[PDB]
Amino acid sequence: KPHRYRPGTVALREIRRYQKSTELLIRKLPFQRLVREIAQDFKTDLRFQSSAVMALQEASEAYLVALFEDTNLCAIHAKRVTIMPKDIQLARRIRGER
Amino acid sequence: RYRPGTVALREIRRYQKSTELLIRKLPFQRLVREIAQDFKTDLRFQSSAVMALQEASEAYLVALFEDTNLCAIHAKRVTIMPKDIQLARRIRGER
Amino acid sequence: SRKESYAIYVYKVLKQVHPDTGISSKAMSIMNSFVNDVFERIAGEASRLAHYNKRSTITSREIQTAVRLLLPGELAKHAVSEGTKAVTKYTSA
Amino acid sequence: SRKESYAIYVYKVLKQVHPDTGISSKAMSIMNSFVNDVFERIAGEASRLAHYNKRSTITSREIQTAVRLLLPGELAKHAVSEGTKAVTKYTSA
Amino acid sequence: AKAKTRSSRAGLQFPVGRVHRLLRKGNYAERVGAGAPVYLAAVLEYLTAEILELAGNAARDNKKTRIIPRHLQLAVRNDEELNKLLGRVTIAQGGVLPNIQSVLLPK
Amino acid sequence: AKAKTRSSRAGLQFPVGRVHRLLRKGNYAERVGAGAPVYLAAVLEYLTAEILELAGNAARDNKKTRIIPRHLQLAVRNDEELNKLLGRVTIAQGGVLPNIQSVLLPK
Amino acid sequence: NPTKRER
Amino acid sequence: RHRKVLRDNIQGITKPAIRRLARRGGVKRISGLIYEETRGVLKVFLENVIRDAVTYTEHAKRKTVTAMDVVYALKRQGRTLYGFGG
Amino acid sequence: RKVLRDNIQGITKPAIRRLARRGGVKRISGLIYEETRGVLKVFLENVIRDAVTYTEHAKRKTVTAMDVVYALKRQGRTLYGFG
DNA sequence: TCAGGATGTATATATCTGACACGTGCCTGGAGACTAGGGAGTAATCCCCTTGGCGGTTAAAACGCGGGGGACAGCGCGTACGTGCGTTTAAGCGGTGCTAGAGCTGTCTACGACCAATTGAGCGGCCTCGGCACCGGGATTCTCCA
DNA sequence: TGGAGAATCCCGGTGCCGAGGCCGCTCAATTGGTCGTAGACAGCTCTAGCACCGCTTAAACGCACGTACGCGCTGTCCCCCGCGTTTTAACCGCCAAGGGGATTACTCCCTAGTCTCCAGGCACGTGTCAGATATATACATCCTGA
Repeated sequence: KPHRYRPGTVALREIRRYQKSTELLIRKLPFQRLVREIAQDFKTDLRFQSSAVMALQEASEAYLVALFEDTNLCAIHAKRVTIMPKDIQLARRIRGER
Repeated sequence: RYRPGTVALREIRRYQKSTELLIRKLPFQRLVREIAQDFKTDLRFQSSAVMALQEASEAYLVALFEDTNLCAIHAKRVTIMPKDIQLARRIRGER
Repeated sequence: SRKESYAIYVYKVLKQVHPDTGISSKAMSIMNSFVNDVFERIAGEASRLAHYNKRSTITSREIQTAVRLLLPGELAKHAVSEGTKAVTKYTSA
Repeated sequence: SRKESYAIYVYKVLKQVHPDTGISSKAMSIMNSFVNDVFERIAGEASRLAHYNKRSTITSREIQTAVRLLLPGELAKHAVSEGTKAVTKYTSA
Repeated sequence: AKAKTRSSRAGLQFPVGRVHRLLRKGNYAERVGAGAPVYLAAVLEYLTAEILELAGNAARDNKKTRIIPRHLQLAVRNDEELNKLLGRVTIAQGGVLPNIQSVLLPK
Repeated sequence: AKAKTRSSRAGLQFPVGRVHRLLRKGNYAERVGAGAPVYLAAVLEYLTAEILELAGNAARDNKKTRIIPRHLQLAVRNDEELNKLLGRVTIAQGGVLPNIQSVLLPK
Repeated sequence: NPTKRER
Repeated sequence: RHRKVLRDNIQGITKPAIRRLARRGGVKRISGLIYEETRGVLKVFLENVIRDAVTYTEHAKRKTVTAMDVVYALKRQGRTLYGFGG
Repeated sequence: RKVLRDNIQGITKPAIRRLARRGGVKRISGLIYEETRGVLKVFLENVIRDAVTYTEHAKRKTVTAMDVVYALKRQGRTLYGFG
């Protein structure tokens, strides 16, 4: 019989793996293209240093990790294990972004 | 006799329409003196400083209760609990 | 000693926007505190802006950029429009 | 052109603490940024303290009060003790 | 020889000279531009007029002729941009906006 | 007479003269006291020493003799007072502390 | 553009 | 010559006062354990504000805590208050 | 048969899942991705807005890391390791 | 669903006061005018840091509908919170007395600013190796159908 | 409960490139003065914060009672866990352009500084009418009954 794990063990292993690792999780080039497209709406023909994009990616990843932590706390408080968009909305509202 | 809840909403409307202080002045002043005793002895306080402290405390408490009510409603309940306050303060970054 | 405040200026602005509207002492103090806070914020923003550019003079452009950074959207646009009009009419006479 | 940094000072402090430990370049830049941030925070708080007291000179008392206000508890106590020792020994010499 | 206020030159209400003195004595930089006080006075005057218009409208909506802190709080919180500008500011004698959750209502 | 650094006079590693110049040209006040740079340098050296010893302990606890930003994050987030001091600061390449909620653990 | 406050 | 030591005035924040504050915030139903946690949070908040206020008082060589010190402490804590000066 | 592959979808399901796992999330709903993309877009819009304003103030056309760091600090998100 | 009783809430009127609008002296802060120096604008130059196929991999980017545990709705319960009422407690006002300390004012001495001369410590450029990244291999440890 | 199977840690070998040390070369740190002034200190004034008492009365308190909502339990179901490999399916290394960020040199006119002079707002009285308070009354809404 095939040996396929119960749901949840792989999730915990992945959580441990990426909580022990400290490298970027977002593809560099798509994020750079998104940054350039967003900046195009402000000023045309703008140049970006590599270090600026790196700092942008670091800040975005840190903010996303914090937001997901708050969302997980809200989901646990809601007697659930699966995060929902309303959890993110509640976290942002309590923070003060909405 | 009114059904439970109607007086609650009536008081909610009454206090949301009014702006006067909701905390007794003398007990709050005594609490402020007790708290200040832990830092410096024989401290004197102006009335305006006490009023400003009370106003700030009331505003912060109202905001905290609003967040607690939002968290309680998120849990499909209508009764606030200390866990809701703890969650609100944790999300705020105060703990 | 004498106390400096913006009470009469706020009163004149209120009369210009509402001739038949009064103002309370507490509201006057609140308005003065708000004006002082905005003044402090804009001055600090301009000072920091000049400092980052190795510049030791706050010009109209620093105040403009501070207004853009601090005031959100339409507030900043109207503020920069009014400031540009005021400085232009001032330097034209 | 010459660029200011705190590299040698942090390296010497670590050598005094850990004689057999090195620092990566990224961590070293993080150290420099942290030192600059703390410098800016303390200097700004001291300037605010001097402005509030209608003072035009930043003395040891203002910096000490800034340290007490910004550093929590034991950190503030130990920083005050170390700074007081340093200033006393400097005045003696 | 005839003196004339700088505010009249720029048609402003807040005093250009006082703003210039505050900028000079605020320990911001070694020097300050000539048009910066005028620009700051214009921005402050616009903000004051904008907030006071809404405050007066709120006071008139309550059958009152003298603006009270409650009207100021209502005007600030009812404006989205102003609410963002003063999102960390609390007003004495201002209270809170009337807001009751839908789920709390009976049905 | 030979010149002696003010840092040597106070027995400090940080440069008293450099921080004094930074305070003078930072547009903070019109005048600067003599002992304020020394006190500030002492405080900065104490904070740097605290962070460096914590980072060294973190590196030694991972069989590493080189300080990396991961050790910085570990050291800062493991100290309650320092975490409170740097609760609004993000460390590049610092990572996240291993933290799995009890409810998420298998039961 | 000017004098067009959304409010 | 009377050094009065005050204690147990944290109970001076009566349950009806907390209920009124919750009503102003829109709370409809209140558990019995809310009051103690609210009192604890309130005490922590005033401890944090008053520590800075007294520090400012000592710095200015004053024995009386003024409203300006409270406003400065609140602003330093990101809680700027309008209607008392500054 | 193609308007199928796109750019704004570049923040893929694996990337958002990895970020959530690093954040401690164990199970993720399918609707999380769009909301996360919107929140990231808003955050990036604000930061880039401030950065471009700083760049325009400095008479420059190239956005440096200094501008991004200064914008983050102005937004209460001070970042270490870039200057 | 519709209707009456009881309740609170919105509305109109009087009068009555104290907080707001107004007027006034003056003095100190604002306005005029001249000077000088340095910081900002402008011009020219260097070169360092940002963007696309013959003569291209190969693994993310997204196909194939077979498929378990948590989200969700419903239901019963019993305790706990809301609501009302008599008592009692303490908050609030005002009145008096007094003093520690906030606030203002005059010296004048020590402390910092500023300039000139001097020099050594930190910064730019350039090796040089070893701690750390990668990998391969095996022992150890975690998970799962019995 | 226990080995099969897969994931992880450790042991050891090998190659790499970034930190540590070295060596100029400034220019900012140090020292020695001279000179202006900031507030330390002493003295005086006089304001309100403290303490206490007495009266009035509204709110906290304890208790009784009723009902409704959090919680535990049970049953249904769905979606995105999952591996199982296309039709045509993101990083490297390259080489190359060139433009703007950085640097250097002149120059000019804008503002700090100083002196003089004058009137605008700030403290201080002084009236007065808009909301506070009180009462009386009409209307909206909940509760209960049918």
